[PDB]
Amino acid sequence: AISQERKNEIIKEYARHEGDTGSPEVQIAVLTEDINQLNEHARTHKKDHHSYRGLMKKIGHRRNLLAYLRKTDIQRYRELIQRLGLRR
Amino acid sequence: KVDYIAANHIEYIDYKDTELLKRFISERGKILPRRVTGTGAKNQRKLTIAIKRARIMGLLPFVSDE
Amino acid sequence: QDTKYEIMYIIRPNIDEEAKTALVERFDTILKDNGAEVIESKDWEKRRLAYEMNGFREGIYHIVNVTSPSTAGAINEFDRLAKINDDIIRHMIVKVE
Amino acid sequence: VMTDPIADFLTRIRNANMVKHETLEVPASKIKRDIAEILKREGFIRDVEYIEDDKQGVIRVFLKYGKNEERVITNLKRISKPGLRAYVKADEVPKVLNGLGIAIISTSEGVITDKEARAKNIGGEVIAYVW
Amino acid sequence: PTINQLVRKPRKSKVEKSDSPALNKGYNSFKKTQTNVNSPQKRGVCTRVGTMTPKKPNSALRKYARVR
Amino acid sequence: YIDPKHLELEDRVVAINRVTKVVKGGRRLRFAALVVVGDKNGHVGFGTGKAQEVPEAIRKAIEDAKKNLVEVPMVGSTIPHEVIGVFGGGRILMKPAVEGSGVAAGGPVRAVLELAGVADITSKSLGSNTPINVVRATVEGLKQLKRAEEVAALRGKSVEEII
RNA sequence: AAACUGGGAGACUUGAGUGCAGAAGAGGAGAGUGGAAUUCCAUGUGUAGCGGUGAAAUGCGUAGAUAUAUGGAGGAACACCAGUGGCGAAGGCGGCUCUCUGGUCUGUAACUGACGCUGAGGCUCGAAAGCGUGGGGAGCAAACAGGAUUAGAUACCCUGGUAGUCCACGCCGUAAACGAUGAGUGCUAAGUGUUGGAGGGUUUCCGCCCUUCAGUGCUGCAGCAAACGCAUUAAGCACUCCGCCUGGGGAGUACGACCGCAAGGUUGAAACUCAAAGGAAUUGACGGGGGCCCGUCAGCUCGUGUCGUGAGAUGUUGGGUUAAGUCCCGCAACGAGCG
Repeated sequence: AISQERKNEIIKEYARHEGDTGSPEVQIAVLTEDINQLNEHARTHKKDHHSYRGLMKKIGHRRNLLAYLRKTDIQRYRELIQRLGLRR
Repeated sequence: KVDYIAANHIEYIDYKDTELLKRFISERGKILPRRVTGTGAKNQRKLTIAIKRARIMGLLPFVSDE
Repeated sequence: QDTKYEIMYIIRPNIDEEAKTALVERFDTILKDNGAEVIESKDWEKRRLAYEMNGFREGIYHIVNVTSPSTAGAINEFDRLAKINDDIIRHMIVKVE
Repeated sequence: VMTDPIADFLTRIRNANMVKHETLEVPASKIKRDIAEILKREGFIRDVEYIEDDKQGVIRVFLKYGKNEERVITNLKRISKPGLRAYVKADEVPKVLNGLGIAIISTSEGVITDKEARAKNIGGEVIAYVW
Repeated sequence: PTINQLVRKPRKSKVEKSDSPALNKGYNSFKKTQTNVNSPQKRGVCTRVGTMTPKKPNSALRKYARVR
Repeated sequence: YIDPKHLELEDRVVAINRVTKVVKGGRRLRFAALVVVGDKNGHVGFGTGKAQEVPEAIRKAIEDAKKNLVEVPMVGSTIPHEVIGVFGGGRILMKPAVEGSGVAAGGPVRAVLELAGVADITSKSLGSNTPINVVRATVEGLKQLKRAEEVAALRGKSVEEII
């Protein structure tokens, strides 16, 4: 839902080298922006059951990528989840 | 039978050029099928939206007997 | 960027030629006060209609050309004021591309 | 998703054999190359050529047919499966079709035929029967 | 089933039952009635006698008794 | 190919069947016969025919039975290896046996097996027991028997290299 | 001992995702708006019927009906377009404009580097009917009233008519919820339609030929099936994971337990009783099924072949002609007997 300038704005600060659109940092940060905006839209339109499906699938994708990042490098994982403000 | 919207290379329909629209409606005002006019699948969707737009803005009759 | 619209309304036929200019300028203003960059405003033609709307079988068509960001509360203001007037009969706002 | 590449190889061979045409290609692997050599040594395949560009593969097999276009391999079966593995002891090595067919066994000293294993007296994982 | 389904929940067969069930009995003397003691016969006292008519399509008056 | 019917052949009845067809009024009845045919040396055929009486039926069946015949290889009174023959709901397993053990086989399959000169073999029917389909499945399973010579010829090997 | 499965340190790009450039759509939520028709109301003209059925009657009408002309009020559904078309995980989604929003497809080759698949228990959604609170209510219509029909008619038919069908918010959680066909992945002849893209040629090709992705239909081979049939959209050949079955009744019943305002839903036996119950196809007989013909009818079977796993079929079906199974032509049939 975020514009195409917000997206590049936030993938230019979780990159690692240049040209770095992959790298699970980028993907979970952009997914976090999406999930926040969709939560807003749901609070407003709470009987849009057909958009809630997409919300839930984004949440599944993010949790999966987090599991991957943890199982391979705990330092990057901790530093991220501090920087991004989650892990309740 | 050639798609007259493909005769010219016409990009937009504009629902205002009631001269072009008026050849897809019968002698009573009803929309003619994609067969009797030989147009394509998507140009037909655009044409239908065009004349439905026209009828509302009073450029074109819904029914025409009186 | 922005989005482009085309507003098209139908004025009453039997008005004079100064209330008409007053109306046109009025709605240009009240479009612009909400951040709607108007970029064209014309008369079109005098036509008869295919059915009578209120009691009228003629009317004067006027079209405007306007861009704005998609969230500005401008183009709804036109609606809300136009459906309570006495000289306009119909309007159609339409995204243009 | 693919979970058994050895079974996929075997079913390519059987599928292209039953329709009776004379070539076949697979993505390569160290185990499939082994059993392609074992299939070539006994007389089921005619040849095998190894191309390789930028991913694993590939391996090309050339089937073989009789004098009246009848088939030299008649069927082919995967024994050990991911989900139920089959290990055999040196005195349990099987004899498929009373010696007229072969079994393929992986041992501590190669991927070998079932004759070569009951001549060495060892056992291991059982890959396939081809009769 | 897959063999994982089988390992999660095994196979169970059907249970057979006699057609002479009143011949696995137990006393009613001290406490209660015990079921281990399969007999080939049992004895009793006949509380009535008489006759009855068979099913379809036989026809007779077949002699019987009721026994405790 | 055609093993041509020019030998010394001992037939055998395997089944008969009273079969009707209801017509206007009452009922018609024929007799269907199932027969096997062989010489107890390795050539066996089956065939069936129907007529209005039992002798005429069995005759037409032997007529039919002789038109087909199979080769049935063996290696010293015992089948070369193990086969499973399937034809429409009849499944029959056959194994090589021990010298002087006999034939342990059911009704229909033992007729087929004995009239080809088989002496020592074990069988089992994991299927239906309708005589026609049992006979057809049994013959379907003999056709899979492979000689030891042919295998060595098809591959690039010799015998005593694969046995 | 070190091939395979597991563990540890690495490396790779094909699976999976991301970036960049594009495409289609009754996908969903909110807010306004348009015309056609039905009902009621108001007014003018207007004379005796209207309405309804297989026939009638009940009903409305000389307090001026029906018809006809002009004006208002309200509600619900969206003609043509419209299509074995499109979209959605399913239930489902069709007038028009704007706002907010989910997914799919195609090309490319910046990037990450196996991040994947399936999923008991758990959550979310789920036609119609039904339940609660407060609105709305034109047409249709359970229950109900009146008229008919019949031996009777607590039905079918006619005149009326309440809940409900509609909106907001809660509850319910079931359907022949069906393709009676769980999801992922690879492999195996061809021919022909249509929806959305991408490349090459001839080039007004933007209308034509060829190739290639993803949907959606028809025909058909190997193979499969008990037959029906299925067949690159498998019911074929194979691997992974889940759900479920084990003769018919008793019975989705009883008991216990969880859920629900209720109605009920989910879970789920045994005692006893029968020797069958089923699927698919075959020949007859029947139908308040259909078509052709005609005005002593023209039919009933066999032998050798071929077809079918089998009962069986073919012949004896088809065109024409004839009073005629009477003749000709064609055809896995060729001949024969009584008519």
